[PDB]
Amino acid sequence: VFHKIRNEDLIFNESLGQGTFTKIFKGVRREVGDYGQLHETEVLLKVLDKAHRNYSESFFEAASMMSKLSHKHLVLNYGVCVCGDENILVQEFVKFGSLDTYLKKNKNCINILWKLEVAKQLAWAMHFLEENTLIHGNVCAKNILLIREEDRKTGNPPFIKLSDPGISITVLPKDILQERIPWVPPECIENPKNLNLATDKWSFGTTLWEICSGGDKPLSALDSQRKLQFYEDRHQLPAPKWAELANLINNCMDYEPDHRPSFRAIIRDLNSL
Ligand SMILES: C=CC(=O)N[C@H]1CC[C@H](c2ccc(F)c(C(=O)n3nc(Nc4ccc(S(N)(=O)=O)cc4)nc3N)c2F)CC1
Repeated sequence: VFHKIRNEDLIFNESLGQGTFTKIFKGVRREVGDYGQLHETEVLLKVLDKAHRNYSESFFEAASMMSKLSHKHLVLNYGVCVCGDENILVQEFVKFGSLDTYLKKNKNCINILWKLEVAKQLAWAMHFLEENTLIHGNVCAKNILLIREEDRKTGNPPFIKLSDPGISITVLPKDILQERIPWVPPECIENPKNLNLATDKWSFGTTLWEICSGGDKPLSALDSQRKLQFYEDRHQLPAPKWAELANLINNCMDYEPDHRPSFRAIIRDLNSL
């Protein structure tokens, strides 16, 4: 169950770009808050076309399932507005945006402990999802949102949240799945119905590679045909520039899904670094 938000209470201010068959906007929600105060809340609006009915159902099913969980590292959805010709997810606006963009804009001037802190937080979110037997299916650095920057005076680390899952790879066109190599694991390129909790362990490895590579995209030089051949020849990503997490990345990106470590074990490994 998603809280319903009246169309009249949503103002669209900025058109920010596109996700996978979504249009993204910054806006404001006029709402009655705690103690009955009228608030104008910055919101991020994910807009789906109603005509793409199967995409929409997958998208909002995923959003709702995960929003039934409350967790400090999972993005907050405020509700939905389906009172248009479009279905709108109304989400918290995370001030510092996507982690890959953030790393690029800061020219990768962040230390290894910052990266490990973010990795630990993402792993904590993924362990929570794993304990709930809930597959995310779209773990990547762009879906890691930075709530706050490190504060060296207070000793407070960066703090992240993981985005909603979006449309499932079980319904997306094959060409999209291939473009998402190497986040989409090899068994899912073989058959998108092989989606499993193990999927997210593989994608977590790819995401760690991104975090350690300053927001570079792995295999960016390879077109889809060559990405498919990269999996065919069972190749691994190059060791990232910060190589401290190279071993963990390879252990997560195991071509045998059953051999990928649990998030409890991933957290232990991160703790020991
Ligand atoms: C046209 C160029 C282009 O690629 N645009 C991209 C398109 C994909 C967008 C995206 C990706 C993944 C996400 F998880 C979110 C998301 O869920 N987000 N992002 C935010 N915060 C935020 C968003 C945008 C900016 S921005 N544009 O002003 O720099 C600053 C802060 N808050 C929440 N909840 C999201 F919006 C980001 C802009």
